[PDB]
Amino acid sequence: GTILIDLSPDDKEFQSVEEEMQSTVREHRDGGHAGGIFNRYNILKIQKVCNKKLWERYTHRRKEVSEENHNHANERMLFHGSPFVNAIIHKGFDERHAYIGGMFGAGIYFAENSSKSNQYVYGIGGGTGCPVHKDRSCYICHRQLLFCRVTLGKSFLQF
Amino acid sequence: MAHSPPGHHSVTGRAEYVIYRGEQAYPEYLITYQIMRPE
Ligand SMILES: COc1ccccc1NC(=O)c1ccc(NC(C)=O)cc1
Ligand SMILES: O=c1[nH]cnc2ccccc12
Ligand SMILES: [Zn+2]
Repeated sequence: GTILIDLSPDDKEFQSVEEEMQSTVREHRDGGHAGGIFNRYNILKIQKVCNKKLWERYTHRRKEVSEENHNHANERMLFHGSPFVNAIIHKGFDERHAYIGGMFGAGIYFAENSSKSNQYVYGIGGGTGCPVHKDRSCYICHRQLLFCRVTLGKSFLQF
Repeated sequence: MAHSPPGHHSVTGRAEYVIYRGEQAYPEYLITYQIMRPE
């Protein structure tokens, strides 16, 4: 039961998410191999994802994490890029669909840099690029990133 | 690594962040976009 609320470009909530997307673009060591060559985005659509069931599921977990982390959730707004964005907005994030051989194990990965999450939109290392043109640096095909509430709680530092 | 280490709720890779339970993230905003061709 997911509702998408289309935000107007003149809405401050749209502009806030727009600016976080544009301002967190970085130069990448792969020189654009994974996510393409760009300094900015064409922001076409920002929709608020409204799902009561998935939100209560989130806030319930957040409370449990707070009580185990000195009454603080350590909540962060972070980007997620994935070929499975359509499934995530309808059924929620699902650890059961995580690849076991990730750098930090079978987990769901987030970035504070939009350009980092952009590298995973078409798969690991940008996969084979956009479906139509097989181009990781495609300027034509429309991409989708999630800007997510993430409860980190007590976060284990790893190199 | 299958779950968070004991007493922990996430991993900070160094910066990327990893959770091991789907219910610890909510996909609040769906952003449709293109990467811009540099002029
Ligand atoms: C097939 O997929 C799904 C289908 C339905 C619900 C959820 C999902 N999938 C995920 O929530 C999901 C997110 C991220 C990763 N991987 C990394 C690298 O972060 C894997 C699975
Ligand atoms: O959003 C992401 N999706 C998939 N893999 C990642 C790896 C590192 C940082 C972010 C991501
Ligand atoms: Zn394309």
